[PDB]
Amino acid sequence: SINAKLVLLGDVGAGKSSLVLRFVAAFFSQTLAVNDATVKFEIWDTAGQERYHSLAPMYYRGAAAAIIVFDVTNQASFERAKKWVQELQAQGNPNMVMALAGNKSDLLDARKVTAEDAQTYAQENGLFFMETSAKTATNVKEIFYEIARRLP
Amino acid sequence: MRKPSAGDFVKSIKSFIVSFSNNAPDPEKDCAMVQEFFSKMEAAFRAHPLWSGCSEEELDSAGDGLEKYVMTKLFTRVFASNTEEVIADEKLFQKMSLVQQFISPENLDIQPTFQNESSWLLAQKELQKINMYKAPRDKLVCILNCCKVINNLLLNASIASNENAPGADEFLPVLIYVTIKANPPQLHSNLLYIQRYRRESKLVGEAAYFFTNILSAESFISNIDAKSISLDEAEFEKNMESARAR
Repeated sequence: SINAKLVLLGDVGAGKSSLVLRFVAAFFSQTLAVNDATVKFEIWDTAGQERYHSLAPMYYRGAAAAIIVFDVTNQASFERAKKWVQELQAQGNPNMVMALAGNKSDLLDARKVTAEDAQTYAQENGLFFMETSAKTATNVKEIFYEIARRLP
Repeated sequence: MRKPSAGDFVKSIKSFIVSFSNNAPDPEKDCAMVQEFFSKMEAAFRAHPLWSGCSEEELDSAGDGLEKYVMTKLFTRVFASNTEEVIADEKLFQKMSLVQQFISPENLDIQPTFQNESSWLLAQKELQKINMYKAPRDKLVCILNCCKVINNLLLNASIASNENAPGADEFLPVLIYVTIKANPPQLHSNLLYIQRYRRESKLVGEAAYFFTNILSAESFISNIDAKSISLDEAEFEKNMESARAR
């Protein structure tokens, strides 16, 4: 039906790998079906450390989609999230379904980044935002479908 | 394989070897011929009435067999058959010979909670078995066996120290350390050989992934300077002299 490549981007402490664990290692297959169309997901984890930043394009080469995670409780990763989508917007094939995920909202008051701050920037750049959480299984099942809905 | 009705395929698989090998080397043109040739034969094995009568492993057990025999005979024609590649093998080896003597987990961001006793010796020896196989498949296994070994000891450390299962934040850096410590000779060539001649339809999923990993491991290791391994431009260079002197 549709084999599909998805890429996680974001730093360490964004916890993208803690994130996808709820969705069931560095790589995960997942055949997902929406509205009679069926999509197999090839999900690719990246090393979040700055010292590897320039390896990134070897991974998102030929990406059907990407998810950009950041840490809501530690501000600077939201900015790193900005540079990512900025880099994707430019280097990936323009027919790419991107998603922003703000992870570690699982702390009821530590959160440093507002829902508008995130919602507004995402809106501005052709993607949706979700408040992801691994401790409370929130927005993991959810986020993949919205992307599926949006694939050529 | 040598059944008194197979002669058709032999006269073809033999005749392609000659046709092909007698072409001056071109990495793009050559492998497009081979991946091109594999399909022709793919359909063929499955179409051939005398083979009713098979599952899906059995269809691959055939394809692997063709990938192998054929690439064996054509090895010295496809593997490091140009000069710019041989140099990249040399360049890398020199780099890895030296850096192995002084790199540590921190340089690459490997936390103590994921540091291993043996330095993942078992992973290193799997890569080092790479030039012991001529088939793109087998070569790949060396690599995947390295990756698994890494994950098990990595997964263990997560249980041992109560964390989650490991992602690319853990694998990519340990792969590098382990590639440098391992110095799997003719890497650059190796990774391309597999890239160009693994039955394209099999270089996919779990495999394609960890291959992109080791390919980006090569890249990184190729570009190593003080900053990429986080050292003073002094320490790093001094270490290079020491390593050179040893």
